[PDB]
Amino acid sequence: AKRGYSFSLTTFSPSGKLVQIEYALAAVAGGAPSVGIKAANGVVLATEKKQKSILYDERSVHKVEPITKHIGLVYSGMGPDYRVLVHRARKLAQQYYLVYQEPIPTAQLVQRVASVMQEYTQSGGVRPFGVSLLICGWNEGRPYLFQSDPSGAYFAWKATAMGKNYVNGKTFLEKRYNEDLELEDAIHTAILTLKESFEGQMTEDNIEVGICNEAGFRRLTPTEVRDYLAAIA
Amino acid sequence: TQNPMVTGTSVLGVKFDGGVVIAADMLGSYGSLARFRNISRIMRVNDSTMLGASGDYADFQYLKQVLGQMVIDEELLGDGHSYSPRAIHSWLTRAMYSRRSKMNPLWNTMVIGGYADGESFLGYVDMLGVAYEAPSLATGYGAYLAQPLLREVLEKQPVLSQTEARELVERCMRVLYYRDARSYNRFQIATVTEKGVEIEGPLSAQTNWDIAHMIS
Amino acid sequence: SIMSYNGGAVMAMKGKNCVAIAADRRFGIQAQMVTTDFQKIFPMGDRLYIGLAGLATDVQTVAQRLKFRLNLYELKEGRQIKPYTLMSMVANLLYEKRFGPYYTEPVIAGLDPKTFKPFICSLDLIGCPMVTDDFVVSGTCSEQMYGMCESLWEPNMDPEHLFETISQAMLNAVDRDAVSGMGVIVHVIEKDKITTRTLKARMD
Amino acid sequence: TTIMAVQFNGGVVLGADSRTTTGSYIANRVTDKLTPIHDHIFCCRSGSAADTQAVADAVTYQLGFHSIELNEPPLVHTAASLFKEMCYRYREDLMAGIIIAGWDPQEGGQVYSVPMGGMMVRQSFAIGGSGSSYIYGYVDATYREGMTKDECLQFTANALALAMERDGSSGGVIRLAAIQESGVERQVLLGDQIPKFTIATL
Amino acid sequence: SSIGTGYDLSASTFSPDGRVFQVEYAMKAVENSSTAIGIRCKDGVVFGVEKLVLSKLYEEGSNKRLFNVDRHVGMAVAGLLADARSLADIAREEASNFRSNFGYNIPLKHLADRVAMYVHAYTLYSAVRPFGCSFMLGSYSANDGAQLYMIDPSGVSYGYWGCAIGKARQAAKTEIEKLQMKEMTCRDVVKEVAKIIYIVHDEVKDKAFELELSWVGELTKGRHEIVPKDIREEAEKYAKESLK
Amino acid sequence: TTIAGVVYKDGIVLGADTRATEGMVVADKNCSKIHFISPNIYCCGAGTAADTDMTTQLISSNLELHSLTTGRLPRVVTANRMLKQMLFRYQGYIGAALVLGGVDVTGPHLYSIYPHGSTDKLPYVTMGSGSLAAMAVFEDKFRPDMEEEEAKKLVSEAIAAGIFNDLGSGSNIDLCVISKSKLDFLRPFSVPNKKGTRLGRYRCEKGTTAVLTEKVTPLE
Amino acid sequence: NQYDNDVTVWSPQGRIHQIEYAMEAVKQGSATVGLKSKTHAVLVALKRAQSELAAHQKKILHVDNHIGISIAGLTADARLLCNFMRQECLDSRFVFDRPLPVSRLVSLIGSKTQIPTQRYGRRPYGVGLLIAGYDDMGPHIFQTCPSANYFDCRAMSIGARSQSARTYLERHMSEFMECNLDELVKHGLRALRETLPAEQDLTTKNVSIGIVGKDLEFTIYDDDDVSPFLDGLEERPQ
Amino acid sequence: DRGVNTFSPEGRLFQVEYAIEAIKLGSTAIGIQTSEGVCLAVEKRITSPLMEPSSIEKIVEIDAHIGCAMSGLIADAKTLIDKARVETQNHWFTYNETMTVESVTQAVSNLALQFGEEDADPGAMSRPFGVALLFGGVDEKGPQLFHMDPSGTFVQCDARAIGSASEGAQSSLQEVYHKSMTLKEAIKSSLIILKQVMEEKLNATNIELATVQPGQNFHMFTKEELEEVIKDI
Amino acid sequence: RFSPYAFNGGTVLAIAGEDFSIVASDTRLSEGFSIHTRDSPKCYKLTDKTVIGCSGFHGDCLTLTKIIEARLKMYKHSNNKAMTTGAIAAMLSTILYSRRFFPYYVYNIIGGLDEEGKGAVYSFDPVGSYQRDSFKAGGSASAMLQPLLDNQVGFKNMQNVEHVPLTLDRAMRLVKDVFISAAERDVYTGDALRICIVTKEGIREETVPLRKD
Repeated sequence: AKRGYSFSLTTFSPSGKLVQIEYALAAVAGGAPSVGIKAANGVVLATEKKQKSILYDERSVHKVEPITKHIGLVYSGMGPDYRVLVHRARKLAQQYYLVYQEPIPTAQLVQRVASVMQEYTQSGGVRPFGVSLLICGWNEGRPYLFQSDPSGAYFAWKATAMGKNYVNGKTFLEKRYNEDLELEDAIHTAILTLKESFEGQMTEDNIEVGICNEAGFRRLTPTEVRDYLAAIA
Repeated sequence: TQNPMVTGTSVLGVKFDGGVVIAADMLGSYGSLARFRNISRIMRVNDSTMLGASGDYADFQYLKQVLGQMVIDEELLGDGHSYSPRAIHSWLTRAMYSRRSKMNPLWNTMVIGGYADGESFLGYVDMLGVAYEAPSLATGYGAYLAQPLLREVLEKQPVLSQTEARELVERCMRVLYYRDARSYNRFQIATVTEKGVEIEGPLSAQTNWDIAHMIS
Repeated sequence: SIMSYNGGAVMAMKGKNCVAIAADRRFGIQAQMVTTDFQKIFPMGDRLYIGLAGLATDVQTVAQRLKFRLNLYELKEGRQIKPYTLMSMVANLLYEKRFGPYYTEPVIAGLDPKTFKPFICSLDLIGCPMVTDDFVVSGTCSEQMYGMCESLWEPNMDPEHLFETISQAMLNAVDRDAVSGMGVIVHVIEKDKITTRTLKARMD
Repeated sequence: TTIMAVQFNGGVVLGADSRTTTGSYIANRVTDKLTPIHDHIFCCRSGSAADTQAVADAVTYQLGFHSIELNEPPLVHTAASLFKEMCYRYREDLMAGIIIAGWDPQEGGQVYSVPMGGMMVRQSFAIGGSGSSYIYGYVDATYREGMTKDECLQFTANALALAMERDGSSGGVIRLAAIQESGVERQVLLGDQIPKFTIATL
Repeated sequence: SSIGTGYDLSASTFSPDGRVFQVEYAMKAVENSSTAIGIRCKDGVVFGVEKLVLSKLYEEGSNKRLFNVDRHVGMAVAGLLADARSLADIAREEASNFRSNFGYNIPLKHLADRVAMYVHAYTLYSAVRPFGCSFMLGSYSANDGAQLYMIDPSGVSYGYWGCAIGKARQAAKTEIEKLQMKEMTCRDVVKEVAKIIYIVHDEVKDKAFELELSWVGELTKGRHEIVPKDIREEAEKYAKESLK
Repeated sequence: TTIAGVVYKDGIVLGADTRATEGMVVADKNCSKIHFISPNIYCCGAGTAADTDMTTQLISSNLELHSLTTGRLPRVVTANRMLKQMLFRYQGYIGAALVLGGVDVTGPHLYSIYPHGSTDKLPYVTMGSGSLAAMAVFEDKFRPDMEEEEAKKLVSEAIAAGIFNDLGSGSNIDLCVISKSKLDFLRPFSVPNKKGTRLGRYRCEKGTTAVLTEKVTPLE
Repeated sequence: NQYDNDVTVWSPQGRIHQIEYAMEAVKQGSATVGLKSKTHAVLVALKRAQSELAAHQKKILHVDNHIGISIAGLTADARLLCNFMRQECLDSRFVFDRPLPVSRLVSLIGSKTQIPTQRYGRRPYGVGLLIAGYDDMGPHIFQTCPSANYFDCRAMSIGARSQSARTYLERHMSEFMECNLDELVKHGLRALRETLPAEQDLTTKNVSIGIVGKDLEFTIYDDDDVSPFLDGLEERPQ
Repeated sequence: DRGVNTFSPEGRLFQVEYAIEAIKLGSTAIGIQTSEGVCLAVEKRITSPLMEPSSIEKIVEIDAHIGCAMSGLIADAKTLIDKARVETQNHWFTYNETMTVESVTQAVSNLALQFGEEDADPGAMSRPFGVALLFGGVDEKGPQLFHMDPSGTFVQCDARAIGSASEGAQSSLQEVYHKSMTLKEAIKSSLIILKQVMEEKLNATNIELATVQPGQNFHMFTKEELEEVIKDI
Repeated sequence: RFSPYAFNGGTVLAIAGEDFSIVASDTRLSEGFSIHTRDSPKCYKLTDKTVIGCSGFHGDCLTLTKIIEARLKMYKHSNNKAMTTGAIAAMLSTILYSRRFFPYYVYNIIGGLDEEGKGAVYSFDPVGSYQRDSFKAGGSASAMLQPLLDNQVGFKNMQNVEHVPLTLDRAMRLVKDVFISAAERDVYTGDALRICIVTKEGIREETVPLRKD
């Protein structure tokens, strides 16, 4: 038989900072690098997918996960915590579709997912998520890119970096980003900014990349990755 | 149970000198159809007590499961205490009434027979919760035909032997086969004594049909 | 009949680039008329209207609870509601009460924002949406309204021609119904203007 | 609807018709009323089509988990008890007459009959459904003690053919099933394959 | 095997080396209590527990460490007797629910698995503490045969040919290994079960003890019963004779 | 309402009418009765119109949630079990009669689901008001392993039989052909009935209606 | 020091300190003696007073016609446990129409007292009881403790300075079985006298006796009712 | 830090033992049982002369035959007295009779150790009542007096004193009380002991007095009626 | 469908005096047209000063008596007192009203002695309303006994009578005569009459045979 705690584990420090969220932001910082770029024509999400032992089956578990026909997710930090956030995002997208009969807007999904992330920073006997989320989507003739951090806040981005050396990524992205980029050119800079902190030569099994446009969100096949990966397309 | 499906008819019971005897036919009638012609309606509760039930047979199997377990659970302890015939009857009175008050009753009419402390016990339980003690008991159509025959002999002789009580029941079961449409000529004889509970197998009452010729 | 207790009739019609919605104004219990000025058509977003016909309580209750969900939708999302979105919102609201429904048959009429396209639909008491390109009717004199709309309606109609069509389709159908009448209000919805007219009708 | 299960030495023989009616119209003239629960356990369905199918799937789920947990082949008595516990607890809500017949390596061929009441009893043969009421005379007269497998197949096929002949709710096609240690073998007797019995004519 | 500045206070807390100390301290409670033995023969299982008499004022047959879970299942407990009776009641209820659902008597291999899951459920949370009791289960059937199982405070169940739990379980197991219990009849086994108990028992450290033995096999037709007074005195006479 | 489904060599052909009635009066002339479940399974609907829509949308929502978690195409048996267990739980109060049909990795599977919760697996099934007329066409002209165009002709004749004979059915014939590689959703397959165009125009002249009060509100 | 706060916390030795701390509560309360013969079960209890001006505490409680108890420790925990014992006896008589056996009732106490000793936030019942009862098996004397473990005893005494009473009952244990009702009560109070110091002894104001058996139901004797039992005493040894 | 139901090495609960320490801070109350009736006396303890003396009522009636004096935390007492007043009316409704003083005291004693954290109702107690009560009334057995404490140990008393100077007042009551005294002597004696232990001098507005007798109902002594017994200083 | 109630008959009578209380009832238990048993007394003793009677549905009678017996002990444990006749009568009123919407098909008559030592008889209805009276008859033959009780005991409708107080010897004769008259006309009353006498000494029981047909 079990009971369940009713008291919050995340509390305010004498300085005025929520200590558990501060350390949750440190968990994502030590995770695998992930980048997202909006290019007006479409959104591109790329992440480091290092299997390390080669005995691992690469195609079995994916880091880039689809939520609906036009929305996808990429993360940095802990795997198990992200997987729960995928299922919750997938469920919230379906609940919206049953009521309004319209595909969920990207900004509207993020607001609902961030509310769940806020809940775990205030509810009894639970720790915050150690995951920062990258949400991409296409609606109203416009591409979207959002960031959802452990606290429950959300930011709209043109281009952003996560995981290890994210500060080095963000400084590299602002030099590399342009207005009115092409979707196929956006994949080039996304796979290049990930190579800034990688060290062990990139193969089509080493990274995972997903694109989102007017046709919808889909994960790129290893054959499509191999074409882009050999320095040039 | 709101509507009974497979039902058993009359159950007899009469106490003699040094024990009680209970009899019931092995028939489970489905409305007018006699579907199951070989089912046990009389059970052994423990070592001194026995039970015979009328009405819905599916409801009886549930009581066979509960009372069966209650005896087993008591025998696990082995503290020297056992359920008396009066205790089983008192439980059954309280259990049938409880489900009556819930508006979901067990469609049953029981005859409790037992022998403890040198005393013979015979109890009756309705589906509503009506209970009493009687020297002779009969259920269903037995209360209309077999009971008058039981009360007649007990008026002349209150204390009967094991042989006299046995042939009395066999005489009552013959009449029940003549005038009850849901009865069958295959019954079990269950008897409690100081030695224990004993139930005999298939037994048929001999019937006379000589009155079929003397119409004209 | 539960629907025939208070009476009422609601009609919607399609034109070229305009939508028209008309309803009777009678509020009465069974046979006795009570109020001449009763609102049945409710604004939902400058260029989208809903007309409710059936039980007078459920007409007002649904309109209030739909406005409750409308404003929250327009605050969470930085956009005005779509006609298809509202249709599904009414369908969801009514189906929540499946085994105890609001005795009213909603009719939505209005133009699609940003895309200027006309839209009309009608729903059941339990919330079953159906889209048409011609007309949708609800009320006690449903059969009377069908007979007028099947003969008068034309494919492409201008705001002035659509007004004359929906007005005559209501007036004549209402005059054959005992529980409906006492004036007919018409809302003609255009991209530039909303024209509201109260027609001269029989007061018996 | 007519369902039948006869027990022999090596196992059991099951038989059922294929007609399911909603009033006077036949919704399905080729219904499979012999539902498998386990490897050697089968059941016969009669009554409400929605009720019989829902309980059968529930017992398959309950016994399936039971067989793995005990790490032994399931008993026929165990499978019949799971039908008993559902038909008795919800006797006022369900309209079902299930005959459970199968084989286990402990006891062998077994036939259990669970009617609408919710009771359970083991029988040598069991008949159920609306069409069974027409063959109570035939089965009682033709049944011989100690019949072989091939004799039980003929015994079930003849009784079903006579029931489908008279009953309006019964008809269609005969579906047979034989279960033993070797496994389960099923055969279907078609329109011309049905045992013909002469029609009374002057 | 020392760290205790935290890590050992809650059962839902792991230690740096990866150990749950709350379960281990409950295993210390069963080591402090007297030895409970039970061996499996060719045609059944015989139990034997040394019951330490704390005071001569207590009646003969008080504080029973032998329980009847089912009419065919026996139970021999060791450790804290408070938790022992509660685990017996849960086992009795589990055996009761099996007969109510399926009809036949519960197999011991399934019964031991179901109760061990209940024992393990108390080793996961901070709201509840693990049982400070280890117990043995034994039954005999015509199809299943002789079976013996043991469940420890953590919730681990294993089959045994001969098992002992208590004070000197290591000293007891060395004496069981000498016995050929795979060939021996359970009637001669009772003498050997009582023998090991007397050897294991400490006279200079502990006070006077009372012997309790149990049947479950072909001789008792499958039913778990207490050893009759005729055989119990015969077993005690055999054990005291070879004490020299 | 006349809905039907058939199993041919390559896949499944599903058929439906377009008439939706309120009592004994036609409410909708063109109504979609073939419903989307998954990119490989479609389901026809009959009985209560609101109950058919909401039950379909919930199963389609659950299977999309199911297919994304598994990472592969959903099965017809999964669609069947979800509809079977839900309708049984409500004891037939949700009046939804559904003809389920789709193509799996196992093959083509067709189901007929009743509001009470009973399901039947058959090569051909008919449900609705004009199901009696539609079944008679199948019981006369159906043959195992038939061609795609031959199966399309078989269902269209079955739906038409329910259209002309049954008063509950009418207007257009909708077809849905699902195979192993191709999915054809023919919305208007056949239009056997049409309105006899009005030769007498009843167009109301501008200013024939009397107006009491007028108010104009400008918009952006 | 760090393990003696909750019942859920185990000691490295393999002990629960909170249960052991609850055992000390029984030692704080005044002594009571419980003994049985072959036909009768007698409870003799010593009463304590906060002041000479205040009346003495109730030490013997009535549970049923055949079952009675004498409590030692916490008063509120005693009455709470007594209400459970009263209800269980009433439930058996309501259903089975027979007096509930003592062996059954004591087992029910060992089931209820076990629950709080294993759950967080809950505490053990800080009261020790001596249960006297008569059934089909004869007279019974049972001992229940803060720990769910219960004892079936020939004669037992628990409370403050109960060691002196415990030694006396051991030396005369063989005499109780063939002892009659009158003398068997004298044995109970004689053990209770040994607990008290040399100067003070038994009086009509501080002695309660509860007798149950074959002849009579459970009855509690108070002030003037206890005088026939006190008159005819052996007097205190030096 | 420990729980509310924690046992000491001595063998008693901390929260109960600390509740007894809370009474030693409250005002002193003296009750005397006599064959002619039971009297109850208490000091009001007025902090400021601006406060109304009639507002402080430490003696309150439960029924027409039972009165009670309270000490310690006055706020906690008003909850216990309210429970006692309901229990007497619940017994009157069911049995058509008046409860004995012992029965009423036992009913309040049931709510003694009804406190805890886990396995309790949302509206359950967290701490014991830090109140000593003196139930004094007349029933079928005559005039009776009972004393109750936080532990729930209720006992009959001939003369009992509880409060700040309870230990000093108890020794003074032992030297005066006997079995054959009168009610007028019991009233006279209680005033002499009370004026010795009080910080301020005895006055009619300073103290509160009430008597219960077999003749007539519970009577509260008014300012004028006190003057007859106050004049005997 | 299913009826939870059944009519079992039986008539219970009680007369109060100055120092005694008589409660009497027939021993017949029947259903429809058949007799279940000939030995089933409706009068039952609760305490040394109280005897209760039950008529109507026997299933409710058996359960209610066991509820009172359980409540008698619960009062005895808490209050340390034997429950008085007036307190039991007040308690039964609340027990019968707790089952207001599912009432007991039961007619109770409590007869015993009050606090002073005088005869007291309380009459109950199926719902709980009660009053104290000198005499009351309830059951199947209640309409047969009452008019004779109104005449002989109440001294009604007669002009010049001395008004003699009730005595035990005359009241015992009055009970035996009315049940003989009830057995001749009411089919539910017969077999044997059991009389319970509540005095300051104790409880007396006497059995007198009746018409068995």
